[PDB]
Amino acid sequence: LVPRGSHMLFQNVSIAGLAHIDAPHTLTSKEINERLQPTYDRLGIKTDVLGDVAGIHARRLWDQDVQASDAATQAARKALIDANIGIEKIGLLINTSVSRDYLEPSTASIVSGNLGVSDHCMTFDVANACLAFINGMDIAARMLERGEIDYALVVDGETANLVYEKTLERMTSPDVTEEEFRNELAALTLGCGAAAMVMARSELVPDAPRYKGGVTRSATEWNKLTRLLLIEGIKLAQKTFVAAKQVLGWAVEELDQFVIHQVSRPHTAAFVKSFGIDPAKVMTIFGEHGNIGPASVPIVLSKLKELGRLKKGDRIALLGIGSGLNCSMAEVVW
Amino acid sequence: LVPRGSHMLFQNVSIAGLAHIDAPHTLTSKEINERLQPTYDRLGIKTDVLGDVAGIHARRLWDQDVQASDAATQAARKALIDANIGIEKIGLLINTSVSRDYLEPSTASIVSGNLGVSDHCMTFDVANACLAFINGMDIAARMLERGEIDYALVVDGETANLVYEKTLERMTSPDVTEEEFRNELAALTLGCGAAAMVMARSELVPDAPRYKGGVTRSATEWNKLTRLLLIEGIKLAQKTFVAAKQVLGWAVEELDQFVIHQVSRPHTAAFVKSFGIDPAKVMTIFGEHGNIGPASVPIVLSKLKELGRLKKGDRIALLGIGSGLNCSMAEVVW
Ligand SMILES: C/C=C/C/C=C/CCC(=O)[C@@H](O)CC(N)=O
Ligand SMILES: C/C=C/C/C=C/CCC(=O)[C@@H](O)CC(N)=O
Ligand SMILES: [Mn+2]
Ligand SMILES: [Mn+2]
Repeated sequence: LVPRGSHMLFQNVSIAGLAHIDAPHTLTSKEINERLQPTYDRLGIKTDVLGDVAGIHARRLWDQDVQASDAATQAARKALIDANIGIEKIGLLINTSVSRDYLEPSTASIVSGNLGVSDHCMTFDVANACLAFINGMDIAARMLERGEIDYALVVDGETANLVYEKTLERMTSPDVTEEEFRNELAALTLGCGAAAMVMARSELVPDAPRYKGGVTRSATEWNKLTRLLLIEGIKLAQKTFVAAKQVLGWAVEELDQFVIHQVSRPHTAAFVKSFGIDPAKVMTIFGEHGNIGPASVPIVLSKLKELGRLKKGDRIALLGIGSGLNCSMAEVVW
Repeated sequence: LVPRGSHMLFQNVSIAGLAHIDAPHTLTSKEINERLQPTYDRLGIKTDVLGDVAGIHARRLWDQDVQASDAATQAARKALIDANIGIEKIGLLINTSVSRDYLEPSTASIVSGNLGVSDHCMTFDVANACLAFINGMDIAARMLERGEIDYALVVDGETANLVYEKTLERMTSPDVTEEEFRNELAALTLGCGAAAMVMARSELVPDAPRYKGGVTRSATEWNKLTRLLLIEGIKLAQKTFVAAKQVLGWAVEELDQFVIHQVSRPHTAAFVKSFGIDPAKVMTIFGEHGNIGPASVPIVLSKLKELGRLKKGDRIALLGIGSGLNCSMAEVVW
């Protein structure tokens, strides 16, 4: 009768499989700058904003015209192998990417057709900027917990190639203003990649990492959003941490790894300092892969898994601040 | 221990409030044809495909540059009044529209900011062509059933004005082929409008209509999709009806109303005939409002409610075939 924080946590949801795809092509910020240099000089800007300010040394792009659905499919095939299960077991496939093949059908339906899902497989896309993979995990978890399905795929493929192409053209225009030039620099922090996760009912996969679920707080009063954005983002993260304390029992010092969505080196620095987080517990791929949107979190988690340092029982915080503004925080126990 | 179909149905989820917005501006197919006539003649086509074939006599457009979020917000304000609750009670807001303000943030976050949701309100968009409102209802229902939230908004605003503007220009081009002309005619079956629903835990709203949930089947092998589309759509609907029998206990003759997504008059005729459905139990707004995408179903349900014929206990089938292909069928008991 009496609510407790722990009551809303998932007790029977696990991560059966996890995979990521690294986009193959390294575009260094050094190479990008060589092309921007004339516009940098002309504008009188001495600042290597990419390398020294945003803190990105390289990002990965696709070599070919990869669609979001292609990248998500490739990650999903790899995640199924990691879980050692066939596609026929999948009862739900959710796509969470910002990148999108078409207006219709859903990117999820395209990935599902590529994989050969059965006619029982439910599919749809969830869109929520950089936080959507966590949303997708939670939506799948609720179906798993209820027993409506036994296995789910959550997938996310991102492609920035076209954004880079268009952006580099506008920024090297003879009539580009320093303002426009600045406003467009931010696209050059984006990167390509993909991730997929197979979630399952725990009884089917004893000893797999457990997904506990988590919390969300919002500040939709700031859906218009500068230094103001960082300030409001941090304030929202503060209230979300309170919610995490109340539901997950989180105390910063008791978490073993923080898998954090990253916007830039300085944004991450400010977040980490604000909450007293130990930098050594924050794996970052931003410097060499850039910001892969909602795929960033599961790609980092996947990279942590394959590095083999995680121990059974490790408490892993998944979190990010997304446009909205929204903030989500969730826990995996390895 | 032993699964039964009824086990996955929601026992504690109700519809507290429901509203729709009719777009104000009537664009008749007569008026549209007057503009197409020269291209019709030039092409030698005697067929009034819109009125006599698709069976659309008019569609509604917005009078001004209405964004999806504006239309959804207007419907949501109306649905809150119908439920007699303030926005502060809402713990989740899902947007399900095809129409989209921006790439980011979510349309849901924009609507939520407009309405003044609290910081506890979770928000995201679900995209699944014409079936997404049903998906959103189900996602909200699972949170309500678990007790994670007490009230949810599911919203959907659609705008086709720009599609109409661009389409009418391409179809009246001196060099337009009969093929292209045909391929583009289909956009002229779309209409504008909005709908919103407040869902709630049943104990908070005794005597409100109950949402039981439903089933989905897919045929993602046909995600590429002609007469073939109608054929495959019907085959998928047949398998979904079997699932509905197995879960909801559906027999066609025992349902009181069918609220069906509509693609065209003949598509609807073929569907209704295939399943032996009584036309008198199928409210249609397509002839005067066209196809409002994923808002079509809740708009028709809302219009049924305000007409006041529904009786406590009436069994209402919600269904549609969406691109994917997907098919979803769900039940409301009034
Ligand atoms: C730590 C402060 C963070 C400020 C938030 C910035 C928004 C970030 C982005 O624009 C993308 O990286 C992801 C997103 N908005 O969902
Ligand atoms: C009865 C047969 C139906 C064929 C299906 C056609 C697809 C319909 C549409 O294209 C939109 O109206 C909605 C949608 N595709 O989700
Ligand atoms: Mn290369
Ligand atoms: Mn008018």
